[PDB]
Amino acid sequence: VHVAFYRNYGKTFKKPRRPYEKERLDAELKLVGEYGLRCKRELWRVQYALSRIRNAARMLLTLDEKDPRRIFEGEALLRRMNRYGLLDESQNKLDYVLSLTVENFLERRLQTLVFKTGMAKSIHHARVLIRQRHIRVGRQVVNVPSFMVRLDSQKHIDFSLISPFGGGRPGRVKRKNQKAAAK
Amino acid sequence: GISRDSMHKRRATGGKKKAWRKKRKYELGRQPANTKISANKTVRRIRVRGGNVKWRALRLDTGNYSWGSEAVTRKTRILDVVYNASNNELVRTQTLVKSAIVQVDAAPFKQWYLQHYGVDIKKSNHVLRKIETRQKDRKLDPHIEEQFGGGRLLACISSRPGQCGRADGYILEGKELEFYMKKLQK
Amino acid sequence: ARGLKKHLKRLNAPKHWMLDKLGGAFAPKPSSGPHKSRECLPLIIILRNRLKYALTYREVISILMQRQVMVDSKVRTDKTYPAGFMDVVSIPKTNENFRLLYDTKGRFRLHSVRDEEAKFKLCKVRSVQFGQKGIPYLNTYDGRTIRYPDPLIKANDTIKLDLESNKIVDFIKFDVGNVVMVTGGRNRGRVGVIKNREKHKGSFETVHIQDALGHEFATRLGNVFTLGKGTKPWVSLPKGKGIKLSIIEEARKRLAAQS
RNA sequence: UUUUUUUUUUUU
RNA sequence: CCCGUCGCUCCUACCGAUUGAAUGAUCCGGUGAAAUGUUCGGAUCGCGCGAGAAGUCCAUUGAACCUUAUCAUUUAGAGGAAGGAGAAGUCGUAACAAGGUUUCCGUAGGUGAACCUGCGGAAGGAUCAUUG
RNA sequence: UCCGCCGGCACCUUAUGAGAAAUCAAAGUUUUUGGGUUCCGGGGGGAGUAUGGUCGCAAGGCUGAAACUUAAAGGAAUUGAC
RNA sequence: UACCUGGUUGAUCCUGCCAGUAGUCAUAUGCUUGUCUCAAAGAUUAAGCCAUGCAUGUGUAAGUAUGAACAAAUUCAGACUGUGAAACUGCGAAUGGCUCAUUAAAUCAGUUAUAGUUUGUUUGAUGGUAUCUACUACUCGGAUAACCGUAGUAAUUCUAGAGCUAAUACGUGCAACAAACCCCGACUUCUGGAAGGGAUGCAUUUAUUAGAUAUGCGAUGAUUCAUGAUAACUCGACGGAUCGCACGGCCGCCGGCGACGCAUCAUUCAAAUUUCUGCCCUAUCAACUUUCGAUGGUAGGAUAGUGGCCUACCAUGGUGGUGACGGGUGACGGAGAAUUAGGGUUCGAUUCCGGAGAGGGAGCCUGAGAAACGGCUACCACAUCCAAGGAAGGCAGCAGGCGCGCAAAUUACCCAAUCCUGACACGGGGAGGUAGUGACAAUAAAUAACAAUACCGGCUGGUAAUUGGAAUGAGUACAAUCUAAAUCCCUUAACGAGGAUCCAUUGGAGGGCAAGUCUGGUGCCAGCAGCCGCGGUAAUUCCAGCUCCAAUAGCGUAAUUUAAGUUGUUGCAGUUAAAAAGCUCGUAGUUGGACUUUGGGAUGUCCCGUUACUUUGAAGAAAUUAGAGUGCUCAAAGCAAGCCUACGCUCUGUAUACAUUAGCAUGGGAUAACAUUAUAGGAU
Ligand SMILES: [K+]
Ligand SMILES: [K+]
Ligand SMILES: [K+]
Ligand SMILES: [K+]
Ligand SMILES: [K+]
Ligand SMILES: [K+]
Ligand SMILES: [K+]
Ligand SMILES: [K+]
Ligand SMILES: [K+]
Ligand SMILES: [K+]
Ligand SMILES: [K+]
Ligand SMILES: [K+]
Ligand SMILES: [K+]
Ligand SMILES: [K+]
Ligand SMILES: [K+]
Ligand SMILES: [K+]
Ligand SMILES: [K+]
Ligand SMILES: [K+]
Ligand SMILES: [K+]
Ligand SMILES: [K+]
Ligand SMILES: [Mg+2]
Ligand SMILES: [Mg+2]
Ligand SMILES: [Mg+2]
Ligand SMILES: [Mg+2]
Ligand SMILES: [Mg+2]
Ligand SMILES: [Mg+2]
Ligand SMILES: [Mg+2]
Ligand SMILES: [Mg+2]
Ligand SMILES: [Mg+2]
Ligand SMILES: [Mg+2]
Ligand SMILES: [Mg+2]
Ligand SMILES: [Mg+2]
Ligand SMILES: [Mg+2]
Ligand SMILES: [Mg+2]
Ligand SMILES: [Mg+2]
Ligand SMILES: [Mg+2]
Ligand SMILES: [Mg+2]
Ligand SMILES: [Mg+2]
Ligand SMILES: [Mg+2]
Ligand SMILES: [Mg+2]
Ligand SMILES: [Mg+2]
Ligand SMILES: [Mg+2]
Ligand SMILES: [Mg+2]
Ligand SMILES: [Mg+2]
Ligand SMILES: [Mg+2]
Ligand SMILES: [Mg+2]
Ligand SMILES: [Mg+2]
Ligand SMILES: [Mg+2]
Ligand SMILES: [Mg+2]
Ligand SMILES: [Mg+2]
Ligand SMILES: [Mg+2]
Ligand SMILES: [Mg+2]
Ligand SMILES: [Mg+2]
Ligand SMILES: [Mg+2]
Repeated sequence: VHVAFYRNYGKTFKKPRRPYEKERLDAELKLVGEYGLRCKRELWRVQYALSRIRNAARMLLTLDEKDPRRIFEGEALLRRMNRYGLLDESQNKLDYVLSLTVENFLERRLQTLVFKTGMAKSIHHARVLIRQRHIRVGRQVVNVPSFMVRLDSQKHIDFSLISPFGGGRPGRVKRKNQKAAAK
Repeated sequence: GISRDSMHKRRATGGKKKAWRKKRKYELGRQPANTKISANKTVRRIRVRGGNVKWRALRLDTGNYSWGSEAVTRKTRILDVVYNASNNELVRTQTLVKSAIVQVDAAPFKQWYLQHYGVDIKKSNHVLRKIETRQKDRKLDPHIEEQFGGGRLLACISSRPGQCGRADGYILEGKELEFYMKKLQK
Repeated sequence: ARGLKKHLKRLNAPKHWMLDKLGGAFAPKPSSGPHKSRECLPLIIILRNRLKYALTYREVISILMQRQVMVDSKVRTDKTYPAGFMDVVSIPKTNENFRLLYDTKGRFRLHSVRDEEAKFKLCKVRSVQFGQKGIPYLNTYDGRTIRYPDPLIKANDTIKLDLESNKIVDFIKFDVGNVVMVTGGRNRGRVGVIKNREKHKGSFETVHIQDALGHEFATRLGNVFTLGKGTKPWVSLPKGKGIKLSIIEEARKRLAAQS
């Protein structure tokens, strides 16, 4: 027996059933370009997560209103959606979960947030800044654009303290140019 | 060796069973003792499952036999084998197995009867009184009395000589004695 | 197999031990002792996993070989010694006395007890019969044998045993109206009072127990341990007092505590 | 109510 | 538009002398190592006794082999005979129109080939119809 | 001769029915799917062939494969051509 | 998470399949491949064969030291009391690891039973008669290892003599001392009691007896059960001739804490057997089993124990269209995996559970436990060495090699973690872990971002191997960190980007199906094309250039699911598309008309034979699935972790749900099935 064998893993996306739907392709390209995604796999992963959440909500809504399982899991799901900013306090019913779109999840990406608060001139600039270790959520440097920012952590986004845009120690290019200009 | 498993047997429907494992040591069997009557006593020691002990009697001469009516047990000598229900051949070979009918020496029981009832089949006053008191309920089966004349008593072996190494038993009485006497009179 | 198994795979360890899936390929196999393997808590788990005195297997062995841990007032140096229900675990160096009791979720909990409460334990009687020479005796479900027991004591009763003298100082008859704790099944660790007993010839007996909050549950006779006479247990119960809380109320309490 | 057999391959 | 024999190439199986062959499992009978139990035996060792090796006797378990037969899985075979496929082969014109003898089913016989004929049947007919 | 009832072989009209239609008053009461029950088909060929069994005097009957081959074969109806 | 599209025609509506589309914790192969985190990996064909190395040994104060072993002491005495190799003794090696050949009510799952047995060990209790006339118990006897010295052989943990000496080895033996009970019993103030003697521990064997309960006497649903008493029996491996620490109280006698060991019961760790129900295809398998056990009975033998398990005698039984028996399986079973309207279909060699095997059979010793194979014995098949006389074998263990194939990695390091084992806190562990190979599978994620200028389209956007400076990791490397030691990751001095050559690929561009009536070549050739079709001198289809499209560090190609209402129970068809036997009878099977207590008054409550079925409950390994909590930077994951820096706290958490059939218990009595009714032999 190899103990590593007991670790489990799972897939995070599925390929489209019909590869060459023109309307689907146009919509997907529009979303990818708007949010600066690297490929269709990221969009399909977000769609997979949204489908899972919507299926859970739909399953719960089938149960009786007084069912303890429905109460427990619905509260858990609503709290989860509220923590990540998907739903507003007024949106306090499982029904509003079914009205969630891929755009709602995409708007919670660290890349989209970094672009929106004004730390980047463009969504692609936000991507390159994040992957280059210039952004931190709290006191932790984050380099994953897919990072889903919670409501509480949204206001803590700032430049990394060890980066040129957040502290001192300019980049290697600037240091090299300064050294060259010293002569 | 000898095996007690059911693998080799047929199914209750009559179909054949195909082997799926070898013989196991926990379902073994061993050879019979085939104990006999001989002055050369020979009992073998067997180491069995769990480290326990069994006694294999090859030849026995004496046994521990009890008189049920009198509640007396004495060690006497086994004379011969007269009847065996399982197999007639076991009588010719004088095999000693449980439930076999044998003749045993009556001398110890005759001595006990003489000492207890003061009857053959100095003494103090108290002993005489005791014997007289015992004489009121002195009732003896006539068949046992006729047996005592020849010095031999019919008995049944109640022990398993091949397992415990002893040919113990009890003296036939009443209906059982009549049954076996009738079966022997032929 | 050709004989006794000496190993226990980690996935095959009882779930109430709460062993990590990736911690290793093996779990401590309980040794022979007063308690069954599935219904015990080896000292290695207590010292390493629970109390965290030892960070490793070797540290557990080192601690135990100093003769610093006592079970039922007797020093035990066996790491896999099976310590089970109602047992007393004492560490004189740290002035710690523990009693092994089931929590509402059915897992062994090291319940800290006072010095006075650490001098006795409860036992459940299996049967009473005559030994050699006609001497009566009874045996408990923790492997103990006691000669010349009180004639009133019978099977399924609870006896208060003084560890210092190893003598029965009191006993509780199994009857309706007694507070009991369930030691097996899905209801293990719950505490309530017996309501009625159903007896079926040639079959297990059913016991109906009512929780302090009015909740009702039923279990088999062998899973019921009497804790006192009436409604007051003879020993201090762990936190929660054997009251099973539904997941909804547990979540409500957790959310209230968060704020 | 005499007699009347046959039409290379692909494609338009 | 279309049917068959005949003619060419290739492919797939089928039958088949060879009292064919191999493997596995059971069936009949026989021999039978080793071990165990039993009988005899007594090199030798300790105090007339006790222990006791080689060997030997009969049984039990029984490998392995030989004989008979039956199933299961493979496999060789001179030769024979089927089907299929392949742009532009030969002879007819059997089926499609009443296809020029309406077509077809069963059965029997006969012809290079399609097929023809006899008996009874069906319309899926070329007639839903003569109280005329 | 007239009026009725039951049972039978059929016929005519009709769709509120069904159906791919041709047609069907049972081929209806079927995605609004369920009265009971027997048999039996699963693209076209190879093939009702091989093999085994069984019945038969025989002719043959019953039971009945596979390898391989193939994109259609086929049903109803429409227009044209003949 | 309830979905379809191309293809029969001149066109149409169908049947129907072929093709396409998507999936596989699914294998293989092709091309390509920068980073991080996970992770399968000689199962498939050959349970085929194996060179070499390793994988099982083991020591505490507490069994046995005179190494001619080392060290410290002793000037005089000392049996030894420091380390101790070797060796004897004890224990272990029946666990673990590997594989899936055999095996189709068999293994196995759930659910039962042992009142039908064995169980080293752990835990709790319990041990009373031995010599009786020998007469050590202040302590019995004979050997052997290591050692030493004569060796044999080509040779092996192959082997013979000789000289010593130990025990918790071997064999013996007092076993500290009693009472009570029972039998015989001289003697006797004799319905009595009495000296003396026998028996009497625990265990075995057989008998007799008690073990009640509509003035004592235990347990179960149920036992002549637990247990007591008597008579005896057995040539009983039992009832301590053992060891370490300390060092004390009375007047030599007593005395503590332990170790090891023997026996009994209970318990724990388990096994063996066992109850009910359940398994794929096949009738081109309908009868099978019974000399020589088949079904049952009696009595025995054997077994740990039940049992035709075996023997003797007896009887003729046992299974079967509700499919026996026979055959196939590229069949170990299960937990589970893939796909998901629901129902279903397909898979399950492989890490957890159970079984089996160690080249094929068979037999067996040791032991608590094995029909053991890193044990032995024999045969069969292979096969190494030989001095030819003999001698040694078992990788479906870890590596590795040959072979086979479409098809699968290093002859590495370590006991640091998990745990196991031994005399043992310490040794050992190819179990297990680390690292190497590794595009099986899975997770995150680079290959550029921003301004100026010039072009374009409406301050606003798009393009430019034009200009400009900024950013950064791939790489590299001090250092620290990691680690059993290394390595990797994380962190980070000094370097590291303009055609940012630090250069993204795999398939396509007629339709299905996203993307060219572009250019050159070929000319039914070469070729493409899953299908329909392209190519015959103006080819959107071939070979190329350009451009374009899809996915993207991935993509193409060659069993199985969906789509398939094309296997149809839910839910298909049978006039003409494939299809209802020529007709009737008929046993199994399936199915089967109606009818038996309703209502009001009131208020869950009062008044006028056996099953199916349904409700509820218990119990029903984990892992996997669903699911609660939790910022491993995110995620796949994992079972963590959080406040504050208190010499701490949260009793920190480590929930919950699901689970066919069959079994157990419970409420209901509609719908159903089986049985019964009137010759009254009926009820009372
Ligand atoms: K052509
Ligand atoms: K004709
Ligand atoms: K015609
Ligand atoms: K001719
Ligand atoms: K695997
Ligand atoms: K040894
Ligand atoms: K052993
Ligand atoms: K079972
Ligand atoms: K009683
Ligand atoms: K099964
Ligand atoms: K038996
Ligand atoms: K019998
Ligand atoms: K099996
Ligand atoms: K042993
Ligand atoms: K190997
Ligand atoms: K270790
Ligand atoms: K296409
Ligand atoms: K040209
Ligand atoms: K051209
Ligand atoms: K094309
Ligand atoms: Mg094993
Ligand atoms: Mg012509
Ligand atoms: Mg013609
Ligand atoms: Mg003509
Ligand atoms: Mg004609
Ligand atoms: Mg067909
Ligand atoms: Mg479907
Ligand atoms: Mg056409
Ligand atoms: Mg197999
Ligand atoms: Mg069964
Ligand atoms: Mg035991
Ligand atoms: Mg008894
Ligand atoms: Mg018997
Ligand atoms: Mg399996
Ligand atoms: Mg296989
Ligand atoms: Mg494997
Ligand atoms: Mg296993
Ligand atoms: Mg084995
Ligand atoms: Mg082999
Ligand atoms: Mg062998
Ligand atoms: Mg073997
Ligand atoms: Mg081996
Ligand atoms: Mg082994
Ligand atoms: Mg591979
Ligand atoms: Mg991958
Ligand atoms: Mg590149
Ligand atoms: Mg297109
Ligand atoms: Mg051209
Ligand atoms: Mg081209
Ligand atoms: Mg159909
Ligand atoms: Mg037709
Ligand atoms: Mg037809
Ligand atoms: Mg017909
Ligand atoms: Mg018929």
